[PDB]
Amino acid sequence: PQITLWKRPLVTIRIGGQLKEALLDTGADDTVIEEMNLPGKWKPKMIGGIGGFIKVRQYDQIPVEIAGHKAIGTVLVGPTPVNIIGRNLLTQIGATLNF
Amino acid sequence: PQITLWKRPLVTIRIGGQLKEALLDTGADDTVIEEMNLPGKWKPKMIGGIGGFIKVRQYDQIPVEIAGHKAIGTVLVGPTPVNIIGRNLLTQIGATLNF
Ligand SMILES: CCC(=O)N[C@H](C(=O)N[C@@H](Cc1ccc(O)cc1)[C@H](O)CN[C@H]1Cc2ccc(cc2)OCCCNC(=O)[C@H]([C@@H](C)CC)NC1=O)C(C)C
Repeated sequence: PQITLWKRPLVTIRIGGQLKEALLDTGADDTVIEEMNLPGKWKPKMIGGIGGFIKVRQYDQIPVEIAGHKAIGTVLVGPTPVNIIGRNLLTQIGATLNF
Repeated sequence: PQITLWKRPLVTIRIGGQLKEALLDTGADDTVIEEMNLPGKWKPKMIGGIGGFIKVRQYDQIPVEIAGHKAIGTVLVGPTPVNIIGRNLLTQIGATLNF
């Protein structure tokens, strides 16, 4: 899909067998998902953004379906205002910026 | 051009007669430039991201050239670790996400 940026690039994703809305964020190194139960072990981690640093749970090798496209990587779960798909998963689905 | 997301999508922009490196951010509603003495009237405002909110100065109709592409719009100036080109300006240069 070719997505324009007139509106926030929000798409539906499936993670942990559940559907969620997520922002395709090219300015994000990592993928940060709102607090939820994800099967598997997790390690505590700190990531920074605008405003500062927050504490997140780091889940590795998690399968995530982005608009029907598969990706398996690291997902950080924490207190985020919106579900964010970062470059770590965007590169897996072959996402590019064009202009 | 086509920009892959293997590394952060950093490009050269021209603002206030200066050349800066900025991040193409589809997850940003606004454009945020690192602290600089831009002339003109401004309006105080608060923008939020991952770790919280930061106070910034809102400058309207600021000319900003992005990778040789001309644009003009609202620019926020404040304590940011990196220059962020948001959707407000990305749409003007015809930028899209493709996968
Ligand atoms: C440092 C590693 C890194 O890349 N961190 C990421 C990050 O915050 N990236 C921001 C840019 C940045 C890069 C390197 C660095 O060292 C510090 C900051 C990027 O700007 C985040 N993109 C969005 C995400 C978001 C979207 C909506 C939100 C909150 C967050 O609430 C809606 C409210 C509206 N907020 C926004 O539109 C902001 C603008 C203002 C940021 C400039 N957007 C972002 O922060 C997080 C998301 C893993």
